[PDB]
Amino acid sequence: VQLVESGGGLVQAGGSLRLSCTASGSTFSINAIGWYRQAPGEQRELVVVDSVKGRFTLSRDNAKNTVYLQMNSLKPDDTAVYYCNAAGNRLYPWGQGTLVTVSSGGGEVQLVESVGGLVQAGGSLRLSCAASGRTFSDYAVAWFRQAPGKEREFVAVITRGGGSTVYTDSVKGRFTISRDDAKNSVYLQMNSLKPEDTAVYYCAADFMRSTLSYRARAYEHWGQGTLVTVSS
Repeated sequence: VQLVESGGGLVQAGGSLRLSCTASGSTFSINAIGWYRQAPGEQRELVVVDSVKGRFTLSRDNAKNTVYLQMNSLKPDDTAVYYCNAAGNRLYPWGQGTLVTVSSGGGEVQLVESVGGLVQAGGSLRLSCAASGRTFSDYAVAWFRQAPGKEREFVAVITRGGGSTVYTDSVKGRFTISRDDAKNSVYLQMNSLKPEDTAVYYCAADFMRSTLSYRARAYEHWGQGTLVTVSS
């Protein structure tokens, strides 16, 4: 038996994914299969349209020996490595799995992020963020990001007046945060892009003067999210 799971990705909360599983090989591989979910830093558990969800749907295409999990109204809780196997029958050999990462911002002003991009490693890229409802001068503005199969992390922040900037260690040489209060925006210049930089980036703002915080929980205002993809 050669199980292969497919079709995972990095998506936003509220979004949707369809996972597929092709049972193959030189033995029977009966198609009464199910899905298993291993949350990062925990052991595999089972999920099946069964486990307390009006949101997932198990479905089949016998012609293909494929099983399908349609996932709607995704929550950050559904982040995990996803695997098909028996769930009667038992214990086929597990396949590599497929990774599912459901990104989410923390937490008036309406922050809007520029589009981001698909860019090759060691390239550059420039994110921009703009408050639409209000004067952004007054706000401390941070960037957070959420990469595949990781926790949401602090990237960078700039204070009102721009005289204080702080970067997470993994970025110190590469990204620069800055602002043009005249254009009502903040910018993240991203240099020497690397696989680790692929994530959903989030702009976030808070009114200060207070101590300069690096927790998402400290920031009332949050962009929708913008996707950065580094290839090579």
